Amino acid sequence: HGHMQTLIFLDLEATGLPSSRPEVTELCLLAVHRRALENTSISQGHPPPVPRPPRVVDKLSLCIAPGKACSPGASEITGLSKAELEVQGRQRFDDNLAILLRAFLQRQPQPCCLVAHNGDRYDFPLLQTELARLSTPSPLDGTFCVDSIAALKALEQRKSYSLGSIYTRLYWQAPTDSHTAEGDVLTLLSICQWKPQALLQWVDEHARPFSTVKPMYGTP
Amino acid sequence: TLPHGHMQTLIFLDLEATGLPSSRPEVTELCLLAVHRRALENTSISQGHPPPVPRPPRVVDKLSLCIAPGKACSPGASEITGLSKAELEVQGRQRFDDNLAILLRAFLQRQPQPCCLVAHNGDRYDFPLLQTELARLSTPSPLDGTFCVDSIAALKALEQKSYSLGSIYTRLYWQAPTDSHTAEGDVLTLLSICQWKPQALLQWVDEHARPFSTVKPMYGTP
DNA sequence: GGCCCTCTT
DNA sequence: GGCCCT
Ligand SMILES: [Co+2]
Ligand SMILES: [Co+2]
Ligand SMILES: [Co+2]
Ligand SMILES: [Mg+2]
Ligand SMILES: [Mg+2]
Ligand SMILES: [Mg+2]
Ligand SMILES: [Mg+2]
Repeated sequence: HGHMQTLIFLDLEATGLPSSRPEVTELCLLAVHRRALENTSISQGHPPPVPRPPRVVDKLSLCIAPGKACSPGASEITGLSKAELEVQGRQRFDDNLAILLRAFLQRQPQPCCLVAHNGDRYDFPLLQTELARLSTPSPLDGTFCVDSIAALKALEQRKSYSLGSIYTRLYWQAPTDSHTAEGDVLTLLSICQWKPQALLQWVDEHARPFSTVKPMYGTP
Repeated sequence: TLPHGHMQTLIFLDLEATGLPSSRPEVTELCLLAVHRRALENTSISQGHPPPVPRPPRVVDKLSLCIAPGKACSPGASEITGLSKAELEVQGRQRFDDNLAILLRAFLQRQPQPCCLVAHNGDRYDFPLLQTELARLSTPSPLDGTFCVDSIAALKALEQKSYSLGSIYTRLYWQAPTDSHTAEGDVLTLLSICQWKPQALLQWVDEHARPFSTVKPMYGTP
């Protein structure tokens, strides 16, 4: 349990929204030691400048071929499609991907905590569903997770708690590369660099094992 | 298809208590106002800006009880509710006890089933508190088989801003509520807010009603 | 799809 | 009724 040593910012892109029984099309992890986060110094400004990511970070970004077509809306905003992913030789969500995730997580200082925007309702349940289809034991065993919407709400102290709304509320600039996995992870990181010590305290208190996350859907 | 069928009775509920959740509060007052769904189906459409406060239905069952808590009220609680443990006892009020459970069961039992409790911030206060108080008793729960919904969630859906009871009431009707922080007063205020868009409320309630047995107690007890 | 709706005394 | 995720 806490204190959490590493925060792993997570974002998934997929074929659609949960009622559609979606499948992952892109995945990004950005791992940062809690020290790098608290070391961030939001410079003077009105609006405050967007902080640079810490120098020392681990990053993984992967495109994934789904077993079903993206919804038109999902394709439009992500810039991905099943057809393009296939011709670019992307592989399905498979055992080897699970091995990659575990190895990546395992070289992070422990314990780790996944951080995703609306994670409790989307990213974590969806990820649980994808992993459940595999033969590998869950690569996220021992890993914790929190939802940054819950975090940001509690840290205050609004019309919207969407990723973009929060970012703009803080920095009054548009996020870049929205609805791309890496783009959204970097945006989330910038938000979480605003008041890192308060965030880390909240994370330490509210982090729960990823293994407690119920799958989005069950594929009986 | 509706998850639990039509809710035939809406039971507007409010509690007064010794304090707020972190204090392990105990109930000091309880009011139930039971209304057949038809009384809501029969409520007039709210027209005008502002509309008048809806007329309460003629046919209603009401229960309002003052209850001696097991601990003193916080000074803040006493100030706003006008109740204190000592004075409730001077007035000979009984504790939240087996008798009360039997009373509540009988009251609910002559309502058409199923019943759905409606309380403002009920999901985070009234329902968990009531669950805790009933859990203390050896008597079986009189609320098994009943459903519940939070009217904050309801009014947010219906309004499509503060969502305190008084704020909503004032926003809809341009009037100050009366007898705030009394159980019966707040129940009548709640009734009025829920009568604003009565057909839409009923549909939302039917869609979001959840079994009371799924409500987690506010706090644990020896 | 599931839960949240920051108020409650 | 819509968040909020795609
Ligand atoms: Co679409
Ligand atoms: Co009937
Ligand atoms: Co209506
Ligand atoms: Mg996302
Ligand atoms: Mg994204
Ligand atoms: Mg109340
Ligand atoms: Mg009250």
